[PDB]
Amino acid sequence: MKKIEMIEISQNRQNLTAFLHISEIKAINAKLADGVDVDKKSFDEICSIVLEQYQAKQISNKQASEIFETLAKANKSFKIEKFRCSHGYNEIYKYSPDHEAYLFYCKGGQGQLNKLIAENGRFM
Amino acid sequence: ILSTASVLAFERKLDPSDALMSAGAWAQRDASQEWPAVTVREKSVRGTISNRLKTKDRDPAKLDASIQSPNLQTVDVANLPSDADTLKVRFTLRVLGGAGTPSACNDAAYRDKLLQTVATYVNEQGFAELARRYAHNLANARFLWRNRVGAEAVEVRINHIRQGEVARTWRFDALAIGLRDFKADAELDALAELIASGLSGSGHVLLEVVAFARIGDGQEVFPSQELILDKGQKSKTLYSVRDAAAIHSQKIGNALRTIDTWYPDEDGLGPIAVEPYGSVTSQGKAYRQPKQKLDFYTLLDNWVLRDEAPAVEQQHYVIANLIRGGVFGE
Amino acid sequence: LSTASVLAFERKLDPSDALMSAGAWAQRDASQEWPAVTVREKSVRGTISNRLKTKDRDPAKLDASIQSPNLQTVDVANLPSDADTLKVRFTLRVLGGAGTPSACNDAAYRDKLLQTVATYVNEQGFAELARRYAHNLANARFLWRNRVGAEAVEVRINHIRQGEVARTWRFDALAIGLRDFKADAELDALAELIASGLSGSGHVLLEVVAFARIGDGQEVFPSQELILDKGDKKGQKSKTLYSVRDAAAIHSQKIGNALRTIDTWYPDEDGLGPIAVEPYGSVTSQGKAYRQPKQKLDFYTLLDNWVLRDEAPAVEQQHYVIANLIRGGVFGE
Amino acid sequence: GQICDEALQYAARLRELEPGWSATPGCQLHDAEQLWLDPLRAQTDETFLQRRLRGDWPAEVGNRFANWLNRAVSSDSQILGSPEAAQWSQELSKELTMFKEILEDERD
RNA sequence: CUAAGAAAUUCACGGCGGGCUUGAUGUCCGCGUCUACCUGGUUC
Repeated sequence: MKKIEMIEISQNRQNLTAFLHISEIKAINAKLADGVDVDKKSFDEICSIVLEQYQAKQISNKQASEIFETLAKANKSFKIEKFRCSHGYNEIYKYSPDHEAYLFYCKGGQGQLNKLIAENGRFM
Repeated sequence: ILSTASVLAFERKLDPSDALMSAGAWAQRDASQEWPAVTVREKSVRGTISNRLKTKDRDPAKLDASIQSPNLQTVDVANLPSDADTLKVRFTLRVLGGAGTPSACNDAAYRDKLLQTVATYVNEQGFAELARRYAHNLANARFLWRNRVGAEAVEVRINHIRQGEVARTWRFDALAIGLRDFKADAELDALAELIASGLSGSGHVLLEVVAFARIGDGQEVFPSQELILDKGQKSKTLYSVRDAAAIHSQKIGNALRTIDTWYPDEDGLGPIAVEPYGSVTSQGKAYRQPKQKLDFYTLLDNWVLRDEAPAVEQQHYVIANLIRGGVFGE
Repeated sequence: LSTASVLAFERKLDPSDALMSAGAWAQRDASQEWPAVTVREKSVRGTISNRLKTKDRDPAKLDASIQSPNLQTVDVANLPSDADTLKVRFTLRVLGGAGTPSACNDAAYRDKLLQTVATYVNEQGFAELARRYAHNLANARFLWRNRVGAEAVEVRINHIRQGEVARTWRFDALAIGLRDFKADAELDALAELIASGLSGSGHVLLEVVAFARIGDGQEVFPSQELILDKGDKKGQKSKTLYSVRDAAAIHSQKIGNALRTIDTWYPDEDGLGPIAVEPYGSVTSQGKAYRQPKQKLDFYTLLDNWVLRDEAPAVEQQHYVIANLIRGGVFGE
Repeated sequence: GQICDEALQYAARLRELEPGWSATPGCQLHDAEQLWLDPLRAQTDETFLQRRLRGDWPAEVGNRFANWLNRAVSSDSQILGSPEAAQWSQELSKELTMFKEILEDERD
């Protein structure tokens, strides 16, 4: 796993507490350092600790890949993105929470999508 | 050096129309040409609060103060008459042919190899496998989505029109033919060969499809419903053509291409509509995942670019969503 | 194993809109060409009787209210002056396939739900729900305010196989109660028929006619439409009635609410009588909710107990879950 | 309190400024605003024209304005379940309570 | 007994020649609107 996929898998999910079975808790504890510990924790802080350990030249890439694989199996809820681009047909749709669907917003591609993402924010 | 073009588009084959609904009596379905139409009316509806409320705010005060609030809704409803018990649904369908040729392309080598691949497919095996499944989805009444469930009898009449006159008639019994199997009859194979000749450019076919369903006197039919953008305010509206309830053409086109049973998840669930990353909207999930190698966008450019032809049952899927149309590429 | 984010259940036992007509008794066996009742217009001058703020000082708000003329225009449905009965006719069909959802996300959740309903049908039949549905058909409870004060009402039920009549049932709806669910010697045949329809072994189409002897020119009560403010002082500004293209009629959801008044297993009282099957089973004419989540007899809580963690509830109230899965609706988060 | 006065001045200068007021589109429905924020009698003043809006009770307009004001001030179980939504409704009630006395001294 | 007291902006004018916007699509599930009434306004 690349580190770009690590920050991607850290930011696109919700923050959940008690989302792990105890077997996966000791499985993750077998794959982390000696000093730090996670118990009764939420998602973000775990992402911050493993990102700080991977920023350090102390934790390997296969081990952080096992950590992020386990976080990938565990978390099942995603954040709904605010904008969605239909790519061949050159259209941009915006999420409306009252219709529970995406309604038509404008015409454009990837540059216009990045522009409204930088102007309004990526997630809901 | 060989790669996928930037813009690549395909027009659709099997263009259907809308299906207008009409109402009459059974055993007068032979003279079913002056029957009146099923109209859309409106009515009012109120009801209690019955959704799963959040447990962070669940007290008897809110649950007894939410009852007295008055909820008034205006809905669109379409029924049968009180003296008629048969719903008639009629549309037309024409298949075109020329399926492997794009409508727009950028590379000059990519289209000359795509045409060669599709012509090699047609030379190895005709359109005789896809056409019997399309004729199967016409033979039963899968285009009646919710009007088919619980009906007493369904009957389908298919005419082939080659002038201002009919040339060949078919009659089927849509409940004897299942929604699960694809078995071959002798009367179904004539229609399969007809729409196989239409898909190959070797003729011009135009079919007129009528379906009769017996549900009961004054019962409720289910046309297609529209989208409303926004105290008695309307919350549901139904699609209509001039003074008549109708079904959209894309819904019948979706009910026609429920073809593929080669997806790796199951085969007892039954057929699925041909889509890339083959996905059912009512089920919520997506078969044919890109982590597996049974996509359209993986089998297509393994077949064309790297000359790795897939299995014979998986070439029908690629040809089926080339017949479907759309914009591929980048 | 969690619950599915979407869950939709289609409706079984769907009726039509009941149409109304008028004739005479000792001619009700030839009641196929009876003229249908029309919605007529009349005027009403309104006298103020509303509870104002108590201890009002002046007669400038009360004796001046009389000199201000109120003008109302109302819709009314009346019997003719040579007819003394009311015929209400509708049809009904029961489908089957009750525990199968129309739409759900989770694939491992419906694998639990379908086998839960499967072992329910294997243990107990559909007969207990079916005999009370047949009881509500047998009394004229779908006549809401036309049933009161009537000297004699009766119910005909025809089972329709093709364009013909397969079986006829004739009842007396005042000889059987609106309060008790007790066994009969002919109603059990209707119960077995609609239970076979509910279980999937065949299709069932019933036609229900109800005659009510009221009086020579009385007033009947069809459904009432939600009126908009696009009318003048005259032009149905006060009360409009539902009429399907020819004649006055009752909505289909009113008869559907009158047919699922089946449950008597709510712990409020043992003498209050049956109510309609709802989640947080409530009454609108009474204003009171029952089956709150403070208690544990609420549909969502015991459904999640039964399906997820195998807490099989009491058998006498296990019919409540199937009775509001037959009803259909939008469940899930 | 400022939003009430802007609507009062807009009703006083908008309909009162233009010297014309014809029949509204859909007079069975467009007559509440045409009666409340409408001018006096004109050349088309019939028999039941100068004896309808000046003789009738001009007190439904306050509840009609409160029904418009209820949409702007959002209410739900987050405010109605708390004790601040009650004061937020009582402030609008004390504001619209003068809407029938200050907005009802013209005809009656 | 007023940041008081005072004042002509004018004459003329050619916007214009060309053009392929396209290709696909499942809006779905459920519902109790009830109770009352003298127009003997002056429908001039």
